[PDB]
Amino acid sequence: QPSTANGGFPSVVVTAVTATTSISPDIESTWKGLLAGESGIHALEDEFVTKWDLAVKIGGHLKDPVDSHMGRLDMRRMSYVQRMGKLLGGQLWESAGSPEVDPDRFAVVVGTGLGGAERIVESYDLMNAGGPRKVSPLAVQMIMPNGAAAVIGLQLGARAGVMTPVSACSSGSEAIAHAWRQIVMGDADVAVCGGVEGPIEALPIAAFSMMRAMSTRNDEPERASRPFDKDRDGFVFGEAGALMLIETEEHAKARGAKPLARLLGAGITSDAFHMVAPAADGVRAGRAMTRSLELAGLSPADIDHVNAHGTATPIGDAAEANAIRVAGCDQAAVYAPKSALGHSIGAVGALESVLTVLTLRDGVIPPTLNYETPDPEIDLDVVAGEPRYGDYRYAVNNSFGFGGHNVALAFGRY
Amino acid sequence: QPSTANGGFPSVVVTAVTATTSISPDIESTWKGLLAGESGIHALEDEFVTKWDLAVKIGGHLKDPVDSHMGRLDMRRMSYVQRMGKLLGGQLWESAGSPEVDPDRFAVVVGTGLGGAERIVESYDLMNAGGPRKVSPLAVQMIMPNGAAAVIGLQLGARAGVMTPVSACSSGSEAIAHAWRQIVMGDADVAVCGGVEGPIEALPIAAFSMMRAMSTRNDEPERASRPFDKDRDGFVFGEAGALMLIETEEHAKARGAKPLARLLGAGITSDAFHMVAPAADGVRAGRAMTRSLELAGLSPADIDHVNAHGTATPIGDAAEANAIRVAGCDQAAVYAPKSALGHSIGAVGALESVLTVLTLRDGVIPPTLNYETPDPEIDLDVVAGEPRYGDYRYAVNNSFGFGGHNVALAFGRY
Ligand SMILES: CCCCS(=O)(=O)Nc1ccc2cnn(C)c2c1
Ligand SMILES: CCCCS(=O)(=O)Nc1ccc2cnn(C)c2c1
Ligand SMILES: CCCCS(=O)(=O)Nc1ccc2cnn(C)c2c1
Ligand SMILES: CCCCS(=O)(=O)Nc1ccc2cnn(C)c2c1
Ligand code: NA
Ligand code: NA
Repeated sequence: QPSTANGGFPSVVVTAVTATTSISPDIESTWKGLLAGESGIHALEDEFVTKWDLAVKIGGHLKDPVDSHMGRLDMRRMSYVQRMGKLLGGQLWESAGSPEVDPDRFAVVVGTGLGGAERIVESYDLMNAGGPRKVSPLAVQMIMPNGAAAVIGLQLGARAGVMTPVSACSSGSEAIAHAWRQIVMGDADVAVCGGVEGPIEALPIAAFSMMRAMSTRNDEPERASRPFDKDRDGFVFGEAGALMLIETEEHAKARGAKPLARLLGAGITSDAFHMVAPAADGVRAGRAMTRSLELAGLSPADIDHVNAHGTATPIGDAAEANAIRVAGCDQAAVYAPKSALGHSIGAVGALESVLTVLTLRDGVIPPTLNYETPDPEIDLDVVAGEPRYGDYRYAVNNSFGFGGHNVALAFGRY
Repeated sequence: QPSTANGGFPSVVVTAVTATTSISPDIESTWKGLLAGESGIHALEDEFVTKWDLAVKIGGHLKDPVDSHMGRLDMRRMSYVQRMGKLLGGQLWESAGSPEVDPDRFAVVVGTGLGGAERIVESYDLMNAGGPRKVSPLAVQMIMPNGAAAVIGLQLGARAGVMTPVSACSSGSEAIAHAWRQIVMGDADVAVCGGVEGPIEALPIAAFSMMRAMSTRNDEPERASRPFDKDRDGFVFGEAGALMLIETEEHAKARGAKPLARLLGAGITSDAFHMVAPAADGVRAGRAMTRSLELAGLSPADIDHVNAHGTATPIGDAAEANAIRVAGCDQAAVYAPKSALGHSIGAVGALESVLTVLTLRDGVIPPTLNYETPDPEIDLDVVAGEPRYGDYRYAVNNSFGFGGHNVALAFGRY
């Protein structure tokens, strides 16, 4: 039975990371800010908040808006998530040293929650106002949810597959999972993978608010996202996109790339429980963690750190606490980055995967913000107060998305 | 190096199929109609054709509309593709004998091109008319493109993963590819997989028409879709959804299920060439065919039949002819079912995969409709005139989607 530990799978390393967040457009600055206890969450200044009198008046816009980097041409030719993908793709390749790779061994896998949806409404409006010939010949390629991955694959020249998994909050982690599979099954030697997501606007707020899924602690925005805290009251939107470069250890060594961490295994399960609520017992979500360990060749006692999904909904954090216990990982040091960065849906699993890599690289876990009165019914070792420096050898990143999609990624220190 | 032929991968069989098409809601009736030379393509009767004076006035609506099976509750709770998924999921399970399987070894993988997009506009309109609290608490789960797969996973109780690949025209084949991977990597023993897609309306017609991708032969609708014909002038929409049940041969034998065919291997590559045009040289698309043979353990001389992607665009059919030659499969008997069934985007690769299974089961290939003056620059062995009965041992189904996504599925006679 093949595993990374027993050599049945090739060794796969993470060699570059990039992200744009509510704290910073630079991932190393985001990381420094997280360690300093900074939050990206603010009072929403946009006109649409007062226009609709939204119950939610907080969130984290990108520190550096994607379109401050987009000229007239890109604003014409691409949907928002495509522009974010193009921006992150070029940043990642530069960060990797702009390597010359074999396009036929190079894959792209980028998840997203929705796609180029603003272009659906625009095309609708243009046709209503001017007839069918006022729809752009570019409408299809901007609207299609595979569009961001296709843009990145075309930009970087990836000819070993361009894939787009859609699984809501787990999309960006699932993308990394499928990129790992594409390499270990022999279809590729190198892959760009992660997730992109659109911005905060009034309709997204209304849609998730009507599930009671979002915090309404508007008077103290940086205090609103409280994963595992007794007084949590839902998640906070925090915009992001994130990509990483993974490749076989042999491929990295042959080009002089220095690994930041190892990607050891990936588990994908499903709850088949409810269309938006996670299963209370945490069993299938814990099984995704277990499966990632089976493929890595690890036991639960090896897991020093869990980067929680931790959205700060009442039911979600309780389900995840059961999942971590089910997987035998409840002695691990737990971090919930949505406490500081908010929830970026289809990007967030990729962002948190990057954070897990940086935790392993630097031997430090940032504080979970707002963890002040731990929920009495949840007993996890949540890092809080200030960063915890420790000997983290292996870690699991959790993403448990709406729809019941469970993805666990097992990483190791390089 | 593992292959199906050398036992490195478990044997995987197809045990049930279901589909709704422009010819019939019953896949066996669709098959009989194809063999009889029937077309699902008709003059569009809908009011929107005259309202917009669309250049395209032809297409194939489902013979039996999905919503003639949907009551008030389903019309309230689900997007269109979710309703189609629920309908096909229940039909497939009944067709399979309603087996009791282990939910923890049971996966669902259903592709789609777009998702619950009509619910985006509706939620937009409701909020414009009544404020944020007039958005349904069900809006998120109806809109999210993973919604159809989640509905099916919840309906049938699949807890070994629920996945949604998005790759335009290749989505439904890519779903079958990923379901095969989930089984051969050991994550599941049984999987429901395929693709669903929305209906023909005015905006979809306008969007694809403005690329010049669609036929405008309105005076003879059944003659308009002409894959590989000298006088082809683009594709024709033909609505569909399709699912198949795959499982390990051992799992099928243990429950008395009779296989219809074997699923032997799957290849996924990408062009990285253009956002909507396929690469003229056909090289990466041919490589997807080759990769499916490598994983199956077949050589090109084994391939008796290719179920072409064959959309009947000028550039697409020419690129595919090069791909088939690149893969060494140009002695295979070729069928282009879009000649009769039209193009159903995210469903069509799954539909054509079902047709490939039926070709192998019954030893017959239906006639490619409208193949009357073969394009002098394309030299393939296109089945035409009447069905060709032959000794088809192995076959490849091609799907080459907008964005440059190439999926080839290798099937064998059981
Ligand atoms: C962190 C915020 C996430 C908001 S969302 O989940 O509703 N995705 C999203 C995706 C695409 C677009 C286009 N415009 N808009 C507004 C979009 C929004
Ligand atoms: C521009 C239109 C925004 C559509 S929305 O306001 O309803 N938000 C939204 C809804 C569902 C999903 C699933 N994934 N993701 C990211 C989603 C986002
Ligand atoms: C065979 C026709 C395919 C049309 S399409 O590619 O534009 N998919 C599509 C998907 C969802 C919806 C919801 N409403 N509508 C109209 C939809 C259409
Ligand atoms: C209800 C809104 C329809 C949006 S549309 O008219 O522009 N058609 C459309 C456009 C792009 C894609 C990609 N996959 N698929 C299926 C697509 C379909
Ligand atoms: Na996490
Ligand atoms: Na085909």
